[PDB]
Amino acid sequence: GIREKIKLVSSAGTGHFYTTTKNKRTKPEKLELKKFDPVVRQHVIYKEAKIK
Amino acid sequence: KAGGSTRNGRDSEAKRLGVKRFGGESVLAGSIIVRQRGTKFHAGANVGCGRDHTLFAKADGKVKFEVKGPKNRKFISIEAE
Amino acid sequence: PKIKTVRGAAKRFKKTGKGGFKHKHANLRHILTKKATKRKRHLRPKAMVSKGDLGLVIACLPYA
Amino acid sequence: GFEGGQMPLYRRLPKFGFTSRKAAITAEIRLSDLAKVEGGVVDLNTLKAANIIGIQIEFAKVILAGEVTTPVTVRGLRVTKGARAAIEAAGGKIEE
RNA sequence: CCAUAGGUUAAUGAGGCGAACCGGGGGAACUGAAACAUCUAAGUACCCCGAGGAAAAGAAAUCAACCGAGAUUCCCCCAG
RNA sequence: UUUUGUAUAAUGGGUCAGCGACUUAUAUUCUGUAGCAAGGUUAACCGAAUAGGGGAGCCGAAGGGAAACCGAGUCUUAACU
RNA sequence: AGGACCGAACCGACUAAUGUUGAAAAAUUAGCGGAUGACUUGUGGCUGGGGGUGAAAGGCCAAUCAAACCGGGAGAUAGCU
RNA sequence: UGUAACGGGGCUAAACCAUGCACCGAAGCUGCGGCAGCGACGCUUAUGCGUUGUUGGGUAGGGGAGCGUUCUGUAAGCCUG
RNA sequence: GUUUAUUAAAAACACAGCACUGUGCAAACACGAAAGUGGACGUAUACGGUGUGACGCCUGCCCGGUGCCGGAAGGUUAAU
RNA sequence: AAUUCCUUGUCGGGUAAGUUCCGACCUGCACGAAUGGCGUAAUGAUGGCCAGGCUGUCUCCACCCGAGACUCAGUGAAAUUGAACUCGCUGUGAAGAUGCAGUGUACCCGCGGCAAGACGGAAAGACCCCGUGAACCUUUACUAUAGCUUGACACUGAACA
RNA sequence: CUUUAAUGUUUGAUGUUCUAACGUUGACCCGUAAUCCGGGUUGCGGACAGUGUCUGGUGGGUAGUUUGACUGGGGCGGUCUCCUCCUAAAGAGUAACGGAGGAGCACGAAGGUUGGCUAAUCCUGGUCGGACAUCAGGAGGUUAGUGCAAUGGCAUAAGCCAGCUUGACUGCGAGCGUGACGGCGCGAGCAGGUGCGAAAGCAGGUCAUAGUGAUCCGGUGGUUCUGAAUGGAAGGGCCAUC
Ligand SMILES: [Mg+2]
Ligand SMILES: [Mg+2]
Ligand SMILES: [Mg+2]
Ligand SMILES: [Mg+2]
Ligand SMILES: [Mg+2]
Ligand SMILES: [Mg+2]
Ligand SMILES: [Mg+2]
Ligand SMILES: [Mg+2]
Ligand SMILES: [Mg+2]
Ligand SMILES: [Mg+2]
Ligand SMILES: [Mg+2]
Ligand SMILES: [Mg+2]
Ligand SMILES: [Mg+2]
Ligand SMILES: [Mg+2]
Ligand SMILES: [Mg+2]
Ligand SMILES: [Mg+2]
Ligand SMILES: [Mg+2]
Ligand SMILES: [Mg+2]
Ligand SMILES: [Mg+2]
Ligand SMILES: [Mg+2]
Ligand SMILES: [Mg+2]
Ligand SMILES: [Mg+2]
Ligand SMILES: [Mg+2]
Ligand SMILES: [Mg+2]
Ligand SMILES: [Mg+2]
Ligand SMILES: [Mg+2]
Ligand SMILES: [Mg+2]
Ligand SMILES: [Mg+2]
Ligand SMILES: [Mg+2]
Ligand SMILES: [Mg+2]
Ligand SMILES: [Mg+2]
Ligand SMILES: [Mg+2]
Ligand SMILES: [Mg+2]
Ligand SMILES: [Mg+2]
Ligand SMILES: [Mg+2]
Ligand SMILES: [Mg+2]
Ligand SMILES: [Mg+2]
Ligand SMILES: [Mg+2]
Ligand SMILES: [Mg+2]
Ligand SMILES: [Mg+2]
Ligand SMILES: [Mg+2]
Ligand SMILES: [Mg+2]
Ligand SMILES: [Mg+2]
Ligand SMILES: [Mg+2]
Ligand SMILES: [Mg+2]
Ligand SMILES: [Mg+2]
Ligand SMILES: [Mg+2]
Ligand SMILES: [Mg+2]
Ligand SMILES: [Mg+2]
Ligand SMILES: [Mg+2]
Ligand SMILES: [Mg+2]
Ligand SMILES: [Mg+2]
Ligand SMILES: [Mg+2]
Ligand SMILES: [Mg+2]
Ligand SMILES: [Mg+2]
Ligand SMILES: [Mg+2]
Ligand SMILES: [Mg+2]
Ligand SMILES: [Mg+2]
Ligand SMILES: [Mg+2]
Ligand SMILES: [Mg+2]
Ligand SMILES: [Mg+2]
Ligand SMILES: [Mg+2]
Ligand SMILES: [Mg+2]
Ligand SMILES: [Mg+2]
Ligand SMILES: [Mg+2]
Ligand SMILES: [Mg+2]
Ligand SMILES: [Mg+2]
Ligand SMILES: [Mg+2]
Ligand SMILES: [Mg+2]
Ligand SMILES: [Mg+2]
Ligand SMILES: [Mg+2]
Ligand SMILES: [Mg+2]
Ligand SMILES: [Mg+2]
Ligand SMILES: [Mg+2]
Ligand SMILES: [Mg+2]
Ligand SMILES: [Mg+2]
Repeated sequence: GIREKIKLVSSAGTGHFYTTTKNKRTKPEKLELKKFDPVVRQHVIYKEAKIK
Repeated sequence: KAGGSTRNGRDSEAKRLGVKRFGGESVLAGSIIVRQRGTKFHAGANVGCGRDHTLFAKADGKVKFEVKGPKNRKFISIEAE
Repeated sequence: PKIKTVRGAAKRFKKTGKGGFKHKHANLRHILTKKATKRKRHLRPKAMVSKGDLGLVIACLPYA
Repeated sequence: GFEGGQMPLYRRLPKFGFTSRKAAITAEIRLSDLAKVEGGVVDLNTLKAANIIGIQIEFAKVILAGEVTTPVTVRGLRVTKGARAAIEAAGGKIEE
């Protein structure tokens, strides 16, 4: 179970987040995806943050 | 003279596959017809194929089993009703 | 003496109009990143208590 | 709730919600209860004198249930839309 | 050394018993939890001290909610 | 009596007579029955008193929602075909 | 002189038989060990229950001991008969 | 342990095969009589009365209807030297 | 010599002796909420505990583990 | 070997013959030095073996003496017990029959004896399993704790360095 | 400001001595006719010791308890959840300490879409080069491949290359399947916003079926929903998540 879990924080200022996993050994670079934000009702770039 | 064992005790649960509605059997839209692993059957008219190759009715009507194609594959279609 | 209410079932169940009981679904408290959003979306709304387990609830909740 | 040693239903299932203290001091009023007061005015102290809502109650709504056949002044209470139409049709005067 | 401790006389009172109720000082475990240790049983049983015909408490550094109530004790609700 | 199953060589009883085991209290639900009926009913207590009074209250006639709140609708949702 | 020797009282209890609803809830008969010693016995006293005492067998503590007896919690609990 | 591998006697059919007509044989079926349950239908129900079918083994267990005992009212009544 | 009164008297216990170890006296230790008492009206040639068990010849190697004793430089570490 | 499984180890002695005994060997399953090693005079109601004497222990029992047993008179129990008009055999069958089936045998009732059966009597099997039973005991099981010990504060102060 | 001294107090640390607390199971006197005790003188010790509260360690010395089930008897051994095949008797389902195998993940591309492509093996020829690298042709026709076990599928490929991308979307969900239940599964379509494609269309993770853990308790972010006189707040609730 080396594939740790992270969260994809909205860059729209909202604290909305998707949660997911990654292999931080083989993918050291940060994950950035363009996902739907249901508060703003737009597709906004999300960035990787810690699952906390 | 005590001894032995059995490395072969396991089995899984029965998944209850098969054909839920047979031919000439009136169904509602969305009704599961067949649950199956592969495409042992194939989706014909007014019949959708699920994520797990489950055949469901997209409309209302009677189930029609039929063999089509050059490979003699078994298709399921919904007749109007 | 009075019957005493099972206070956990009083914190877990609510009586509806025709006498049925609503309850929260399970499986929506943790371990949530591996579950599909469809599953969670069908677990947020309250569900009715089934006919089989409705007797144990009424036995635990005598005062409605 | 004992199911054998199986985990019973009231512990398989999660707790939810909280209890509002304001709901214990709120009440709902039929339109049929409006005639049971005297003076043709409806307050909290009038309904409590008529033994309808109870003493500790501080808030009350009037709901379209039953029917009224007399003009009644409603004062200091919330009224639903259908009860507002039935009161104003029977001659009432909803105020604050 | 004074003094004090101590000694002796005299007067008054107490002591002991007793069914329950009462106030207080200590204070279990079996059991139940389908085990068990937190918990329960239960401040129960038991022991001890003291009192009265009853005792205890008692005249707000109390509640309430911006309206107000007006010592203590007891019963029915509130409310399982 | 217990048992898949006892003439069982499975249990119990020497016999007679007497005693000997699903109760009681309070809550709750259902059925029946009786009274009143969108209302029904009082407890404490008073009372010379199984009366009458007493309607503190309880249940019901409205629900939904975690809740505020809305109300024959309400919740979910930006909004529901 | 002797925790010396043989051997009665006295103390003990190795073997056999009897007896085993006994004469006796541990004894009798025939033999047996010690018998001036770490002996034995009388009277009175002290140690109290998770405690005593024990040349130590879990032995003894009123015919009861891997925790006495009596009363109480107590109608403990018993998914067992 | 005693014939002891037709149930026995016994059987050369009183065995076997085939066919046929008889008969015996159950608490089965039928007959006669009687009780009760549940349904029909009709009456004109007195809320049960004809006819009518059919049903009636039964543990655990569920439902329905009763007998008898002691005591209280009826009862300062009735029975009883 | 002792022992399972009531199925075991023995090779079991004890024993004289030996060794280790504690104890400086208000001794250690033990019984006691405590006061106190025993040890002991004794004082290291004494007392307690443990093991062995007359006498004769002897008692060899291992301190890694677990204990105990001694150390106090460093690390860690409580209430405060 | 109070220790040795293999083992009645092998050899020797003793005996007509010795899985025991004694003495050796050592291949010590799995002795061993104060939970002492090896010897050891004396002692032991101690364990094993051998011999002499002795004898009813036995070959193989016989007779006798007494106390019962047996009979009479008197008193007078007990355990046990569903009811009994309470046979054998073969079979059957909760799988080992007085009671069933088939068959055989048997006049009714005592007394003295024996003990093969009544799965005989006595004691709700002590063995075994089970119980979310109990008790006691153990320990580097868990959680506590007496006790011992450490330090802080208090009782607790004054000076000097 | 930097760097330390002076004087003094606020004061801690270790000694140094003292006496007045405290101790005395040292002597003497009195109560006293008394080896207790108390008082007094004196000597020694001396703020030590010793007690109380708090605290760390040790602590079977003592106490309360736990120490699983299946089991061709119990123990020992093995097993306990999930997936695949057979047993399983041509719908589903179906047991044994029956026969055989796997899982407790992976992937930010190994997902989506558009476009295109089609294997294994063998034969011949051919530099190093060899049974077997790469190259060309031919037979063959999926005997291959599928991230991993088995089964069922797969050419319209679900297999293999490249481009652009994030639908590995949020709210819902008619209707069915499956379970005693908790729960698990499939799902067209709707609203919003998005990607690829000219477009029709496809996309709510992967060819499917294993890759998992209830509740409680607690943590983090968001949200006035609540907020015990009132305004806030704490705390709670709801949503996401650990
Ligand atoms: Mg949550
Ligand atoms: Mg469990
Ligand atoms: Mg307890
Ligand atoms: Mg207990
Ligand atoms: Mg319990
Ligand atoms: Mg008074
Ligand atoms: Mg005022
Ligand atoms: Mg019986
Ligand atoms: Mg049986
Ligand atoms: Mg039965
Ligand atoms: Mg049986
Ligand atoms: Mg029979
Ligand atoms: Mg018999
Ligand atoms: Mg019998
Ligand atoms: Mg039995
Ligand atoms: Mg009997
Ligand atoms: Mg009787
Ligand atoms: Mg009732
Ligand atoms: Mg009624
Ligand atoms: Mg609606
Ligand atoms: Mg002598
Ligand atoms: Mg003698
Ligand atoms: Mg002698
Ligand atoms: Mg023993
Ligand atoms: Mg005794
Ligand atoms: Mg005791
Ligand atoms: Mg005990
Ligand atoms: Mg009790
Ligand atoms: Mg009892
Ligand atoms: Mg013929
Ligand atoms: Mg007949
Ligand atoms: Mg008949
Ligand atoms: Mg008839
Ligand atoms: Mg019949
Ligand atoms: Mg019947
Ligand atoms: Mg019955
Ligand atoms: Mg009468
Ligand atoms: Mg001796
Ligand atoms: Mg003796
Ligand atoms: Mg004895
Ligand atoms: Mg003896
Ligand atoms: Mg002393
Ligand atoms: Mg020894
Ligand atoms: Mg040594
Ligand atoms: Mg060491
Ligand atoms: Mg040390
Ligand atoms: Mg430290
Ligand atoms: Mg050995
Ligand atoms: Mg041997
Ligand atoms: Mg020999
Ligand atoms: Mg011999
Ligand atoms: Mg020898
Ligand atoms: Mg040894
Ligand atoms: Mg040694
Ligand atoms: Mg020795
Ligand atoms: Mg006689
Ligand atoms: Mg008798
Ligand atoms: Mg027989
Ligand atoms: Mg006879
Ligand atoms: Mg016999
Ligand atoms: Mg005899
Ligand atoms: Mg017997
Ligand atoms: Mg028994
Ligand atoms: Mg213990
Ligand atoms: Mg078991
Ligand atoms: Mg075994
Ligand atoms: Mg099948
Ligand atoms: Mg089938
Ligand atoms: Mg793929
Ligand atoms: Mg294509
Ligand atoms: Mg080549
Ligand atoms: Mg793919
Ligand atoms: Mg796959
Ligand atoms: Mg819990
Ligand atoms: Mg607010
Ligand atoms: Mg506030």
